[PDB]
Amino acid sequence: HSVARVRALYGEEWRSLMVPSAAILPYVDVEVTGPDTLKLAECFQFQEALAVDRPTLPVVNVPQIERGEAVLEQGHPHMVLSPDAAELL
Amino acid sequence: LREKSHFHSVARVRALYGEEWRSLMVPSAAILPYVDVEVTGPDTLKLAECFQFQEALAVDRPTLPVVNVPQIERGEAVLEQGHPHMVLSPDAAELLSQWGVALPEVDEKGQVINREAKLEKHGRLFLPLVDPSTNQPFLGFYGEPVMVPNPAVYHSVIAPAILAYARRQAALVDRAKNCYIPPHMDVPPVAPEVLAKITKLKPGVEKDPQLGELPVVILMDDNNTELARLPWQVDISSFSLAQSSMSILVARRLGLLA
Amino acid sequence: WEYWIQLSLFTADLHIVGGWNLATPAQQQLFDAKASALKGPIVYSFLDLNELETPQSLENIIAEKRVKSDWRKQIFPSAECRPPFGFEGNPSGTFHVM
Amino acid sequence: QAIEFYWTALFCVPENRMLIRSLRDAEERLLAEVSCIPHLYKAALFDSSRFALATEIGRRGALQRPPFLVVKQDKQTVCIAEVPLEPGQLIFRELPYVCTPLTLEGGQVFTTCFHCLRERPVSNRGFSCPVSPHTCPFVFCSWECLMRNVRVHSRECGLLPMIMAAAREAELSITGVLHFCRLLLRAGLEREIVRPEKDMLYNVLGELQSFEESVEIGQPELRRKLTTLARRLEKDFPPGFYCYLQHRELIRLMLLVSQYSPFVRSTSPSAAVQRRDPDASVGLVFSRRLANLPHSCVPTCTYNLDEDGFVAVRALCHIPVGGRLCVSMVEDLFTPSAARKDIEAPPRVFGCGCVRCSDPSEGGRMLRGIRCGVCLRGYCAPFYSPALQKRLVAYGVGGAEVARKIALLADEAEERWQCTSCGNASELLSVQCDAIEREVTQLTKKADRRFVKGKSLPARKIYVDIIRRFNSRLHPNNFLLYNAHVIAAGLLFRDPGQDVPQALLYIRRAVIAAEAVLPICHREKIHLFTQLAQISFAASMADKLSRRGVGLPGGFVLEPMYSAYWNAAVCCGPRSVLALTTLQQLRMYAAALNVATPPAVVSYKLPTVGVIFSYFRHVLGRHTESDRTLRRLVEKDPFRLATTIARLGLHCLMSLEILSAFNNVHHLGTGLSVMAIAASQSRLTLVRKLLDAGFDFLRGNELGVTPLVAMAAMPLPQGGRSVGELYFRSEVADRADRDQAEILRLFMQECSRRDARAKEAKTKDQLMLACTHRILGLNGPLHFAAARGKTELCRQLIRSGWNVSKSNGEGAVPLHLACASGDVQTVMVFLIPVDINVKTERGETPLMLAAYAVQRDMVKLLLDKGADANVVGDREKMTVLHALAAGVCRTVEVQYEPLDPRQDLAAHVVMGLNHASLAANIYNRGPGYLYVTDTVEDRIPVVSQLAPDLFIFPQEILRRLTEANHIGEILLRHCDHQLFVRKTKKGYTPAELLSHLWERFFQTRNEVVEQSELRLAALSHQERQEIETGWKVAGQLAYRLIELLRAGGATVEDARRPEDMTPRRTDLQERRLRQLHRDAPWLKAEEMLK
Amino acid sequence: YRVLYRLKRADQVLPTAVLEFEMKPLRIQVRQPVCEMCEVLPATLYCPADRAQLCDTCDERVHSATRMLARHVRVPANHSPLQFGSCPYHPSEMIDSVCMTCFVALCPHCILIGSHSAADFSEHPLISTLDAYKMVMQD
Amino acid sequence: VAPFASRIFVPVRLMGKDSKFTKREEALQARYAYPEGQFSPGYYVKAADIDEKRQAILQARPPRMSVFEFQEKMRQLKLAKAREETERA
Amino acid sequence: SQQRYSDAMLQALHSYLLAKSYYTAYQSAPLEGEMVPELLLLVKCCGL
Amino acid sequence: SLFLTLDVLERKDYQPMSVTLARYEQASAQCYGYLRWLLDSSNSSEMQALEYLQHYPNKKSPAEIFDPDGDLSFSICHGTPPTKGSNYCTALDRFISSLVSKAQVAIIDVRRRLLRGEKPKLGIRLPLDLRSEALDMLASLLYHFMDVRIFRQRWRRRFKDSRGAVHAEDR
Repeated sequence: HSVARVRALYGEEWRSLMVPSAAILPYVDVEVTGPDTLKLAECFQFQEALAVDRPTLPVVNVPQIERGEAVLEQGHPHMVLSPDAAELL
Repeated sequence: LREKSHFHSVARVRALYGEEWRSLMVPSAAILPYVDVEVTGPDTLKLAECFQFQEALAVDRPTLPVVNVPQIERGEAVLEQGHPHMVLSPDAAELLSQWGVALPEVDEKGQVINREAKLEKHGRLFLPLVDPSTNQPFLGFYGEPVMVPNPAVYHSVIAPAILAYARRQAALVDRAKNCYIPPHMDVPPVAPEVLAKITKLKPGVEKDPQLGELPVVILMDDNNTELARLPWQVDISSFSLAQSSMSILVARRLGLLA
Repeated sequence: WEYWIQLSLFTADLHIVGGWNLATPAQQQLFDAKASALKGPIVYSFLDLNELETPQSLENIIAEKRVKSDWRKQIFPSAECRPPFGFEGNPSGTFHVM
Repeated sequence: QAIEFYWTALFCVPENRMLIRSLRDAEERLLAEVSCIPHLYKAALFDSSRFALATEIGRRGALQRPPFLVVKQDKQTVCIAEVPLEPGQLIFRELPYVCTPLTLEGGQVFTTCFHCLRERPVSNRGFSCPVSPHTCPFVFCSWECLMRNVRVHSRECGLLPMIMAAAREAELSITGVLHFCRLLLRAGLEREIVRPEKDMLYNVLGELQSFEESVEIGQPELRRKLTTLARRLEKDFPPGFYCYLQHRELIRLMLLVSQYSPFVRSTSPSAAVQRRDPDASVGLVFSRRLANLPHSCVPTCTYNLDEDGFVAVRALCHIPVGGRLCVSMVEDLFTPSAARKDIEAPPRVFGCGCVRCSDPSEGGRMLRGIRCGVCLRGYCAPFYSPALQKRLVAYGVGGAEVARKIALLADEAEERWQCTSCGNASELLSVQCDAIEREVTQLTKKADRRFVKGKSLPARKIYVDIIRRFNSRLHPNNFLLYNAHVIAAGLLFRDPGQDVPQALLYIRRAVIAAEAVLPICHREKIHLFTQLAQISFAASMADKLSRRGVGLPGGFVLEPMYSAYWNAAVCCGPRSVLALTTLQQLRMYAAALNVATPPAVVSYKLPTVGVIFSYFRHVLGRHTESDRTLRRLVEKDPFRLATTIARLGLHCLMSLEILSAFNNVHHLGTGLSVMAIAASQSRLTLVRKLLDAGFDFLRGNELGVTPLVAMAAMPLPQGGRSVGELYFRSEVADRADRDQAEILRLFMQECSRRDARAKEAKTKDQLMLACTHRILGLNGPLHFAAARGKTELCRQLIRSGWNVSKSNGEGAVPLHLACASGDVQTVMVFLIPVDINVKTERGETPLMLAAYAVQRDMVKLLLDKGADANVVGDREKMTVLHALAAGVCRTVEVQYEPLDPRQDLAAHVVMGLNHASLAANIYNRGPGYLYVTDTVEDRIPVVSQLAPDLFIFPQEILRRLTEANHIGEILLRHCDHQLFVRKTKKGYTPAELLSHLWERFFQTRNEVVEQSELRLAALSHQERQEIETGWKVAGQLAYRLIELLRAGGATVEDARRPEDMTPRRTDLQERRLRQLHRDAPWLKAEEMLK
Repeated sequence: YRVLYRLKRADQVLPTAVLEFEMKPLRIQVRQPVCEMCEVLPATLYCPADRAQLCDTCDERVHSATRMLARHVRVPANHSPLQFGSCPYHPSEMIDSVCMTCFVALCPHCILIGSHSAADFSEHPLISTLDAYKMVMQD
Repeated sequence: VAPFASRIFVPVRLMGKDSKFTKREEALQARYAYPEGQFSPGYYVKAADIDEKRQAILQARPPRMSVFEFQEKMRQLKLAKAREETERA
Repeated sequence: SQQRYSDAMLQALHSYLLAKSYYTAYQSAPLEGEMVPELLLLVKCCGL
Repeated sequence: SLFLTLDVLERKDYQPMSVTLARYEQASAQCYGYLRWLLDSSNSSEMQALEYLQHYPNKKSPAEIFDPDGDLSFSICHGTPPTKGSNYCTALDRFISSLVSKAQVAIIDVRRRLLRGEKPKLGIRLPLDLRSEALDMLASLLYHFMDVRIFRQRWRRRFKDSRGAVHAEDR
C-alpha cells in the first residue's frame, strides 16, 4: 500500500536527470600481444664515444647566422666576430 | 620512476581516492588494438599546412569564425538530412566579446537573431558567407546560410572609437587633473554608403606583388558590387565544423591551400 | 523500538533518533499484571502525536505532566499505520510517534 | 597556537586522555573556522541569475580590456595590472603552443593522448599517425588535434629513438627534453610559412628574461649537462632540426624551455562524473602569454589545462590597480624550500625571493619543524646550507658581479637549525633534529617504494607508524607528516582497512595543514576538501551504527564541499566538468542532511510566524508544537516551506503570497525552482496560479535544466491503483501524464501572452531552447518524455512544434529513446503519420535497440509498421541479429547521469533502499560494501556493470532467453539470408557472436562465483538444485538460439562479405560520387545552376 | 492488515514512549577481511575450523604443515563472519558471534567487557555469524 | 515580469548591522585580499644571517615577569593611581 | 579443483542424467562408458 | 575488566536536556564538539585502561596501603584459618575476591543510575560522585604492584582469544 511506495517515488526525484543511452556495446576480447615499439625505442645506444668536456676554442671568423636567421650586408655574408669568441677574449 | 614529479603530489591525490600506482599505466602494445583507427595519408599533412597558417597569421591577419556551428563532430551528417543541435561557436563567442558587440543566439532551425540596435544606420554586421564562384551563400544545415560576423562594420565604427573616444577621454582626465592593444589598425573607413549596402562575403586569395598568397575577403551586395578590401581571412576550423567536410576540399574552395 | 516502527510502516528506511520512556518500569509491570488479570493481551498502538483527540507536542506533555486526552472516545490504529501527518511534503524528514 | 601548546604538553605527558581530547576539540574548532568561504563569495556561486552612440561603444569596449601590460623593467618580464581583479577572473585564455605528457621508462603510456593532454572523447575511436599509422603508438583523439599536430609528429616519429638515447647520455627529465625538441620542430615548421624576421621563437629569445649568467656561475651542473645534450644535438642531427641555431643560443633556449614550462594536470570529464580521480595525466605545456609572467611561490594566479584544451590562469587574490600577476612554476608548491631550490631546479624557481624562500621558517608556515628539546616549546627551522648559499648569490640585485668578484678574489652540505622561541643554534640541535629528519625521510621512502610496487597494506602500516611515533616531534605543517596524513586517510577509507574515525583524524589534520601552507585557492584543495566531507559523512554514518543520536552536524559535511566547489570555480573553471560534478556532489550531500536552502543574498525572514500557525501547522500537518519550536524552521530553512507547498499543491491566497517571494533561488537538494518542483509533480491548479501571476518559467540550472526539461525528466508515477497489446497502466500514471500535458499547454499560452503584447525577447523560442550539458548528452524535453514512457506528454510535444527528428548526444532520434523505455504507445505516437528506419552516429535503428532490450512486442510492432530488418551499420557493421546477440548476455548497462548513484553513501541515503532503487542498481546486494569494482570504461555515456544477480541466479538469464528465442523466430521469416553471414567490427557472424559472448558470460560466471557472496554459502540443497537446473536449461536455450541464428544462413552459396564482391562499374562511380557529396556539400548549388 | 481498536476503559491505555525518527537508510559498514598474522595482503580464504582469515601465501604455510590441518575446508573470504561488524557498544571491533538464546550480536571485546561478560555459557550458546546467516536463508 | 512578491517577508540585505557577522565576513575576506610584499620580485634578497637573527627573533616577546612581582605592580598601579585620581577629582 | 565439492556434485550429476536421457532413446544402452569422466567426479566429491 | 567497564562508562557522552536541543539542531543541519565516542574508540583498550589507572584521583600511598592496622594487614593477620583439609583458599585470595565483589555492587549501582540519567551536582573524574573505598583499595594494588609486560601478554591473548580465554577459565 502506501508509505513504502510513495517513499520510492521520492527516490525517483534524484533519478530524474538520468536517461538510457543508445549504446549497443558488444564486449569482445582483444589480445594485447605484439611488438612493443616503445621498448625498442628506449633500448638503442649510440656509437661515437663522445669525450669529456674541456674549455673550448671558439672560432673568431664565421658568417653571422645569429639566432637562426641569416643577416646579410646588402645580399652577401658579412664575415664577423662570433659572440663566443668575444666571450673568450 | 625517479623524478620530482612522481612519488609526491600526483600520487597523494590518487591514494586519497583509493586506486593503485600499478594503474594509470599501459604498455604501448594495448593502445593500438583496443582503440581502432582509420588511416591518415599525406592529405592530412597537406591540410595541416593551412591550419598553422591561420595561427601564425594572427597579429596582422585576424581570423573570422562561423557562428553557425553544431555540437556534433564533423563527417557524420549529410547536411540535408539529420538535425544536430545549433550552438554559437566557442572561439566566435570569444571574438565577438573581444570586439565589443553583444552576444547573439542561434535558433534551432539555424537563424541568428540580431540583439543589437546600432547596426541599422550602417548596414549589417551578421551576413551570410557566400561562395566565390556561384555567388550564393553556403547552405549550412537545413538550407539556411552559413553566416559570419562582418569586419566592415567592425573597422568602420567600433575600431577607431575604442582608441579615440574611450581611451583619450580617460587619459586626459585621470592623468592630467589628478600601449596599442586592439589589433590590425589599418585602412580607414571607406564610405558610410558602402557601410549601408553590404550583404555577402567571398574568400579570395589576392595580394600578389610582395605577399604571394595572403588571403583576403571580398565584400559584395546584390549584382556583384565589389566594395571592401578587408583582410580578415576566414577560419577554416569553424567552416569545416559548419560543413562536416573532413578533407582537403575546404582549402580548395576557400583558397587557403598553398 | 526502531524495528517496531519499521514493521508498522513497511519501510526499510526509517531509523530512530531517540526516545523518552514516559512511564516507570514498575508502572509497566503493574500494567502487564492488570492486563493478565483482565484475561486479555497487550497491543502496541503507534499513534501520531497530532492524531489524538487533542494534539500535544513533546514539550507540551513533559511540562504539563499529563497527556490530556479522553482515551474513552479515542480510536487506536493497530498494525498498519497511516503515513505520519505532513509526509508527502517532506518524505525524508523527521516525525514523531507515541 | 592553541594546537601548538596542546602538542608540546602531549610530548611532555603522552596519552593522558584530556590532552588528546582537548587537542581533538581544538583542531575541529579550528577546522570549523578555516573551512568556510566568505558568505559573499558563497552567494555569488549560487546567485543563479548568471545562468538565466560612439561613447557607449567605448565604455563597454574599454571595460573588457586585457588587464595586463607586458612591461620591461631591467631584463625581467614584470606584468602589471590596471583593473581591480575579483578572484575567479579569467585573464589570458590562450592556446597551448606545444605539449608533451609524462613520458617515462618501461614503455608506459598515460592512456591519454600523447599530444593534447586531455581525456580521449571516445575510448574506442581515434585518429592515426601519418608516418607509421598502426605500428607507432600514441594515436590521436580528435580532428581539432589531428590538424593541430600531425606535422610535429611526422618529424618526431622517425626520431623518437634518436631523442631517447640523447636523454640518457645527458641525464635529464625525459619530458624536459622531449618537450624541447617538439618546440624545435614546430617552430621550425613555422619558419617555413612565415617571413624570417618575426616569429614566436624569435620573440622568446631576445625578449624573455632567460637566466644565463646566473646559470654559468651558480648551479654549474645545470650548464654542463645541457652542454652535453647540445653537443650531441648538433652533430648527428640535420641542421634544420634545431632551426639552424648556434650552440651557445641552444643553451639559452634549453633554459627557456625548462624555466617557463609548467606541469599541468589534465582533468578528465568521465572520471569526474564517475566520482573517481581527476587529473588522469600530467605533462608540460608551453604558451607565449603564459611565459610572460614572473614566478612567485605565493601566487596571485593559478594556471590550468581546460577540458577544451586551453591554457588559462585565473585570479586568486584581489589584485588592485598597479598590481602583479604571478604563477608558481612549481607544480607541488607544498614541496620544501631545499627541494624548491634543488640543484636540478629550473633557474626561475631557483632564484625567487618570496617570503617562504627567504625567511627560514617558510614565512610563518613552518614547513620543516622538529621538536627542539633545549627549551621544550616551539619548533626550530632549518637554514640554507653554506654550499647552497655560495652558488645562490647570482640571481638577486647585482648578483652577476658579486658572484665574479668573490670567485676571482677568493660542513658545506650541513645546514643549521634555529629555534624560534629561545634562539639556540648549537651543534647539538643540528644533530638531534637531523637524526629525526633522516629517520622520517627513510620511513616515508620505505612506504614510497611499498606503495609504488602495489603492496598497499604495509605502505599504510608504516605511514601510520610515522603518524603515531614521531607525531608530537613534528610541527603540524611538515612535508613528511602531511604526506603521511593524506595517504593514510585515503588508505583507511578505501583499501582493506577503514576502521573509519582514525581516517577522520588523518584527513582533518590534512586539511588544516593544507590551508595554512598552500595558497588561497589550489587544485589539490579540490581533492582534499571533497574527501574531508566524504569521510565526515561516513563517520556520521558510523556514529549512527553506534549510539543513535545526531552524528556530525550539517556544517561539517556541507562546508568542506562548499570550499571544494569554490576552489573548483577559481582553479578549474566556473563551467568546467569538474566544477559541475563537485556541485552535484554538493546537492546530493545537501539532500541527505536536509538543509534545502541555497546560501543567497536574500535570506527572507519571517518575524511573525507565531500568529500564522493556522497556515504553518497546516502545510506540514503538525498541529502540536509551540512558538519557538518551528520558528527554528523559518530561520534555518525558509525554503523547505516552499518545497512542501510546491509538492503538496495548495492554491490558497496565502499560498500565492508565500511562493511569490521565493523566485530567484532554485533549491539546494535537487536545484529545481519553486514552480519547477511544483510542476514536476502533477499540480495543475498550482501551476496555473503561478503562470498567470507572472512566475519565471524559462531559466535553467547549471546543467541547463529548465522547468519544462525537469518536467519531462520526472519518472512517471507507477505502482498505483487499478489498470488502464494489453497496454494497462495505473490510473496514477494516467492522471499524472494528462495533467502534465495540461501543464505544457499552459506553458504555451503563457508564451503567447508574453509574445503577443510586443515583439522581440521571443519566449516561444526560449522555451524550445532547453537542453542540457553533454554530461547528460544534450537531451531535450521531447527526449526526456520519450525515455520515461510518457505517452500523452510526447503527443502534446509533437503537436506544439518540437521537432520529431531533433538529435541529441550520439545522434539519437527520440524514437530511439522511446523504444529504449519499452512503452509501446510512445513508439506508436512517434510514427503516427516518419523514421521507421533511422541511424545514429554509430548507426543504430529503433529495431536494434528493440533487440538489445529483448522485448517481444517491441520487435513485432516495428516489423509491422515497416522497419527495415536488413539495415547494417556504417560504423559498426552491426545488424539486428547482431543486436539480439550480446543482448542475450549483456553485463553492462550504459547510462547517462550527473554523478554515480552507485558508490555514494549519500545516494543510498537520499534516494532510499527499496525495490525501485534495487532495479536501478543504485545499491547492491553484492559481496563488498562499496569498494572499487571493475572500472569497465571511462566514457561520458557512463558504462556500469550490472548487479551480481545476473551471474549467480539463473532467473534473469532464463527469462531473457525465452523471448530471445521467440524474437529470433519472428525475425527468421522477415530477415534475408545475407545478414545471417554478415560480419561485425570483430569479424563475427550473428551465430558465433552469440556463441562467443556465451563463453565470455560463462568465464565471468566462474569468476564471480569463486569470489562469491555469502548468499551462495547460505543455500539449501534444494535451492542449489534449482540453480543448477536453471543453468543447464540456460545452456540449453543458449545453444538452441545459436542453431537458430546459424541454420538459417546455411542455405546461401555466397559467404564473402558484400564489400569484397567483385564490383560492377556504376558502383565504383557512385561510391566516388557520394564521397564528394559528403566531402564538398557546396558544389550542389554550382552544379544544378551552372 | 489494518485493525482499529476502541477501549471502553481509560485504565487500559498506558502510554510507554515518545519516539522520533528519520526517513533515510542506515547501512551496516561492511569489512571484507584481512590476513591475521601479517596485515600485508587482503584475505582471500577464510577457514571456519581455524576461525581465521588468511591470504594465499599464508594458507599454504598454516594448513600445509601438519596433516590434520590440510583436511580443513576453506571457503572464500566473502563468507567471513567478520564482515558483519561494528558491535555498536564497543566500536571498531567486528561482530563474529551471535548468541542464539538471546538473539544479540557480540564481538570478542563485547563478551569480555560488555553484555555477555559475567558467569555464563551452557545457557548462552554462541556461534559464528556465517552459520547464523545460513539458518535464516534455509529457514 | 516579476512575481509581485509579498509584504509578509522582511528581506534585510545581510550587511553590517549586528556585530558578530560584521567581523566574521571581513575576517574571511582578509585571507582573499592582496598580500603585501611576499612574492618573488625578480631579484632574490636573503635575510638569514644567523647571528643577528638571534636578536631579531627575541625582538617582540612580552616582558618576562614573575607573579610575586606581578602582585606588587598591580598594587602600585591600582592603589597609588587611585589616590592620585581621587585627589584630582 | 579449488574448494567447492558441492557444485561439482550437481554439474556432474546433471551431465550424467542429460547424457543418459539421450543414451536411452538414441540407442538402447543407458551406460555407454563415455560417462566415466563425470563418474569419477561423482565418487570423489561424494566421499569428500 | 572492573577497570575497563569504568573506562567505557566515563568515556560515554552524558549531557542535560540539550539532547532535545541537539535534535532541533539536527534538523537545522556546546557547538564545539559533537562526535567524541566514535573518535576515541579507535585504539586498543589496553592503552586506555592502564592510563585510567595512571590518573586515578584518590589513590593510596605504599606506606599506608600496608598500614599495620588497616584492612589489608588484618586479612593477612587475625582470622584466616590455616590451609588444612582441601583446596586453596589463602588469605588475600579471599579479600581481593571480596573487594572485587563489593566493587561490582558499587559499579553496577552506578550504571543503573546512569541509565536513568541522574545528572551530577552542578582530572579523570569518575562516574557519579563516588565514595568507592573498595575500588580505591583495588586500584592501588594494581597501581604499585604489577608489571605491564605480562599485563599486555595475557590480555592481548584474552581479547583476540575470547574463546580460549573463557574456556580455560573453567578448565
